[PDB]
Amino acid sequence: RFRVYSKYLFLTYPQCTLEPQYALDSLRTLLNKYEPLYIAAVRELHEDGSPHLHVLVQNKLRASITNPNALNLRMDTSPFSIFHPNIQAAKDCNQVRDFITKEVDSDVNTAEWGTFVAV
DNA sequence: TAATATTACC
Ligand SMILES: [Mn+2]
Ligand SMILES: [Mn+2]
Ligand SMILES: [Mn+2]
Ligand SMILES: [Mn+2]
Repeated sequence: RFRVYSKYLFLTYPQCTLEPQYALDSLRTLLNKYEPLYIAAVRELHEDGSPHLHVLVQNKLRASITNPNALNLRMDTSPFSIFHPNIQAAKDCNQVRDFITKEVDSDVNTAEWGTFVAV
């Protein structure tokens, strides 16, 4: 059993090179039932570590995630890997956003959509 | 928490 019920989600996809814009657009539709209001997606590359993606999602309605694989994403080129995330309820949207945007290596590895919600 | 995995607010 896996359950998280929150308007605010913090996702981390380890060992994942997905372009942030395409991950964002895909999570917008997977979460469309909860009316996403803001999403930030960041692809983190750094010389001595594994590449990964973080996503912050702020929804209008409380998301009900009861399947741990509900936000899995598949890349559209060989080897067609499936990326499974760590899913969490965000304790502090401002701290999550600061953490993931301060880690990034360049502004080209960040994607944003919507208006940031002052929680 | 599962289920990716060393990556995941603090
Ligand atoms: Mn990171
Ligand atoms: Mn586990
Ligand atoms: Mn493992
Ligand atoms: Mn952890």
